[PDB]
Amino acid sequence: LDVLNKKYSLLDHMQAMRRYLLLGQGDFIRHLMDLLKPELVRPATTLYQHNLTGILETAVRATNAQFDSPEILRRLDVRLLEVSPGDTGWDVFSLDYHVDGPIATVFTRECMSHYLRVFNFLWRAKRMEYILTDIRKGHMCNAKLLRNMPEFSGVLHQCHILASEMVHFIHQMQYYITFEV
Amino acid sequence: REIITLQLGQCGNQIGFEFWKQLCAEHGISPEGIVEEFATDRKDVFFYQADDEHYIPRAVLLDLEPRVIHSILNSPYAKLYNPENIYLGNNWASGFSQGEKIHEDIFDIIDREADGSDSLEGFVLCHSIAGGTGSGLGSYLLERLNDRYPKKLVQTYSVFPNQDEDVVVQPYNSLLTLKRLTQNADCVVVLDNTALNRIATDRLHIQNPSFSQINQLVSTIMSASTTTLRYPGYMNNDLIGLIASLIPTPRLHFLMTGYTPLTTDKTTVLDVMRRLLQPKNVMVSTNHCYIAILNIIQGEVDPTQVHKSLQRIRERKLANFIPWGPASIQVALSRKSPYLPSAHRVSGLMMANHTSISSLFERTCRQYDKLRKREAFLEQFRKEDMFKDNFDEMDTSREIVQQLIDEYHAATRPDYISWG
Amino acid sequence: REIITLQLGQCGNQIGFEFWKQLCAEHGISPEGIVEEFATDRKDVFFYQADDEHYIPRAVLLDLEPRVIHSILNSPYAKLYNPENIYLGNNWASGFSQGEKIHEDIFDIIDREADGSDSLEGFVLCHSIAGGTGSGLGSYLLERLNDRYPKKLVQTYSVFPNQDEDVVVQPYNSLLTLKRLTQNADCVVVLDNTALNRIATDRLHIQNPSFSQINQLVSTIMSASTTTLRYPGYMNNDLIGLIASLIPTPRLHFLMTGYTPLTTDKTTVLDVMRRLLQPKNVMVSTNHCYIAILNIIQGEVDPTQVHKSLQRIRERKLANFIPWGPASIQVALSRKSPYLPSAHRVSGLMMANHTSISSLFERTCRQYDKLRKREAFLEQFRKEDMFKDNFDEMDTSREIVQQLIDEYHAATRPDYISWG
Amino acid sequence: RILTHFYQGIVQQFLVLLTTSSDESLRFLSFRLDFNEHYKAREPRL
Amino acid sequence: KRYFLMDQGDFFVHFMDLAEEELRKPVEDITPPRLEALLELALRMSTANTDPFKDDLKIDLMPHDLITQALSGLEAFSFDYIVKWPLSLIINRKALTRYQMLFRHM
Repeated sequence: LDVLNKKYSLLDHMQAMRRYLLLGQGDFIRHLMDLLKPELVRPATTLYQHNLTGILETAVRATNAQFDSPEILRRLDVRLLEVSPGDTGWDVFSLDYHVDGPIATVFTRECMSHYLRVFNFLWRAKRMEYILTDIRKGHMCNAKLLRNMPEFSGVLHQCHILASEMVHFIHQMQYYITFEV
Repeated sequence: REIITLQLGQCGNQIGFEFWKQLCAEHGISPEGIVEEFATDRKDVFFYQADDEHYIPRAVLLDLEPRVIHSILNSPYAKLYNPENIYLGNNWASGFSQGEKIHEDIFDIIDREADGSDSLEGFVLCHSIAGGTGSGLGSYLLERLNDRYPKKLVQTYSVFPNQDEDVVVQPYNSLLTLKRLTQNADCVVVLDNTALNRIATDRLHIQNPSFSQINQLVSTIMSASTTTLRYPGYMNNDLIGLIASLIPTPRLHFLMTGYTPLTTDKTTVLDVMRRLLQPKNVMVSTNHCYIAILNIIQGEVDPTQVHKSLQRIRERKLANFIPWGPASIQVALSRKSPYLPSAHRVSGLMMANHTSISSLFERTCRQYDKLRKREAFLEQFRKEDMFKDNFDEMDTSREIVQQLIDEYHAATRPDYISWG
Repeated sequence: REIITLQLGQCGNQIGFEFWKQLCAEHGISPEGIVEEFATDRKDVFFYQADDEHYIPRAVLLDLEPRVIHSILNSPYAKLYNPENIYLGNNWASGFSQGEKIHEDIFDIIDREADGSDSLEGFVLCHSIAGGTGSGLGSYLLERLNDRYPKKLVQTYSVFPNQDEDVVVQPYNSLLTLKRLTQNADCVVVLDNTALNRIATDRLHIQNPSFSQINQLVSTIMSASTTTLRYPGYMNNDLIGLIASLIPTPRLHFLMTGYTPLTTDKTTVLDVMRRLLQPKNVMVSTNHCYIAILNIIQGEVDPTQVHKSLQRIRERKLANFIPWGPASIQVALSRKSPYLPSAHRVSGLMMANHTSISSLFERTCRQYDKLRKREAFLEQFRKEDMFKDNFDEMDTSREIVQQLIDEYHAATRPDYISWG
Repeated sequence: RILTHFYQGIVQQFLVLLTTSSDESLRFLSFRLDFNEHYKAREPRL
Repeated sequence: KRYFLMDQGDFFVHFMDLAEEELRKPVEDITPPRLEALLELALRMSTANTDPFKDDLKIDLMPHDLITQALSGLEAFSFDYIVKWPLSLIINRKALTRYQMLFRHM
């Protein structure tokens, strides 16, 4: 546990695990999905792996993991899963964080398969948090663009309160994952 | 994502100057912008990675009768931010009309910095309500920003005009500016000048330099509120997420300021939670009930402490509830910043939507109603007459603020299927 | 639980100042409030854990013709307590009327500190009977406190107005204040000025600075009485438990003061018990019989010593008994305080309900009756005339104090199924 | 309004399915989401 | 000794005043987490907070102490002390059971 610590780094890869695979970085995870939104809301029929792999580099450079060592950014990798009819974009796509070398005796193959089984659920929740903020965004936009008549007030106000019912539920759930799980 | 901060008026440029100096001392940069060796962070929220290895903030420098802005000019923090966009009072009508005639090139200045950053999250306005210099021009620019860009967020850090004060047109100016604030903003952060004045005369024994010390307070609050954006967490790394929970509807978007140390010049989460919930650790001073509270803590936090603290906060019931729904105080955890002074190692702040600010609004409305009934305190300002010879904008603003007070009182009710 | 201490008048602010200085020296705090390294205790009885790491006491600062209160202002103990609530004589009627016209905001001051603490046990009034400054305003505030809050306790530390005295309206003032004390208080702690004057001129040879030394005595007694609340024991960690045993009925609520060393400038419990039971180690100087005595001791007490001492006290019969029941001297043990001077290592104090104070009451009643029969000593005070042109309040107070004397003498009887 | 009532009647069941659970760990979520008991002291909301 | 035999009476003066209503309800009515949370509140108000051993204040509900040689939360309520491995040779289970009744009596 000295020589393996000074020629590779099991600590840095285990910390990068939480950030890239378990969404722990946060700054990067917002920008990466702001670029990859149209390809993900499409099925896996017009998606091929190389296109989506190329997208990652721009967002990594754009957010603050550009001061990281280049190795833990190279070890981050995209995959695109099995394509068979019944495709969508949030049941077929994955991020990954591979382990190559003598540092892969910390993780079994099944352990990384479970670390992906957690990832798809986390990715679902993270997506829903942007669908609801698009709803909230549109509420704010549409009570200061169309408000010239008092004819809109009932439908407008009622949808706004219906949003705030979801907002405190989902926002606090995303905090629970965050500070407990 | 990225925030472009706008500062205008002498008071607004003062608070922007102290905030930029605070973030300069906080992050690893010189007053020129020279990189340090100690800097999970981000330096792209208020800062552009600018093109002489200085992280130059995207700041719009606006001057109107500059006195303190000249002192901002000959300063070591003028090497931190100056994209060279400085372009040229005591009334709302004068500042509004002066902003009206030159909206084009200052909108080009806004367009230049909007093209400057790759992404955008919101526009934070350093503003003073009825400050004379900030007033009028700030309301007009608020109309220009919300009309020109409907896809972004508008934030306005605002003071409440009560400084134990002579200006008698101040209720009219604050009323018109508040009409603009209710109608042309997505969220407003409001503070009381008298509350911060009381806290400052409490913690020290200062009477004369109250302005500069209040500037220290608002700059510390503004750094504390955007610490969760500047340092990567899990939520509120965008503005709209923090804005979302406190604001239930487009009319109630005014947020109280709390911060549990009033001191920076041992501790646990449990004690600072119960210390936060009193209305005299609030820096803004019938049934009055919060709509929603959100607290953000930064320090050496044991994760079990927030859990049992929130247990104690529930069964004690030391926070004011919301009738029509659940919307409660939310625990958020943030990173302790590098190169901050090591007092109150566990330190939290809160932002909350309370109906108690309706009382302050109707007090200022009562002052306006008094001076408006007497009809001796318009002073016949020539810009006020030429801007509106009929003065129907005062009536429209009075109607809007009355609807605002009614919606506040309706949100107080257990039914908010009854509106105003 | 928590005690909020009220001080008013020059004499009351004097004794509150010395008491706060005594508790500052006693507990581990600086005159600023800076925490010490030596501090089973409690610092939440008179002290709020206040918000600049100073344990600031909850004290209401009231001034009326301030002379010594100005000296309290420029003092190092003004950094210990000042929640900034100071708000502005020689007569009961003047102080009563002045307190009457401004009861609202001083009640708001009371409301502020009532909202300040989480729990409340009682209101301790630093008061001087017929002190001029304390008089009238103290009686009116006593009416305000007992009417506004019927769920809490009211305590009044009081002196008996005999200082070898010129004021001839003093029996009228003391009579009206005593009417308020009997009717608007749950418990009253009374001391004699002449008794403490005799003890002070005994132990030293001081003649001129008698006031300040009496202040030392009452502050030591007030610390000694609340040591069992400030330090966690088993009983009388609330006020009402100590108040309960001595007071058998709502009319006899006046308590004698004892404390067995008159010295602080080897010993056992047995000797200090027999030394306590004489009426010349009492600091308040036919059949006269105590209703109930309670003694509290603090020191290096062997637990067998209190046992055989109480044996000796029984078979000697050196205490005055109660006819109608058992209610006797009770042994209480308390902790020796940190940073108290090491003289009289075993030290006890007593609080007792005695019928002998009826003699002092009827003496002052006889003085009032003399000046009232002569009708030359009202002096025609204008506030006394305007407050009551018929002066029937003097007759009502005389009736109430006569009923009090009759109930005292009835409690003296073996039958107290005969009332007054 | 039907959308609102459907959502509220789902959350009512969701909250009571986090207090009949195994392990304290998942019970903790149910308090953060429903603090006020404006929902759940009985089977319909309050 | 500090809690059962009440060397702190400040750990109790908050707690009785704070929980007099929520104890007086029947023992079946009262839920176990609510007691423990309110106990932590009064633990922080007391200076038993500055005692490092305050982490063994738990919940145990007990039937009666007027059976052989209650029905509400008060007098049913007890603490449970937990000890370490070499403290089985002094502190015993039978001793814990006998301590509980003593506290409930007081």
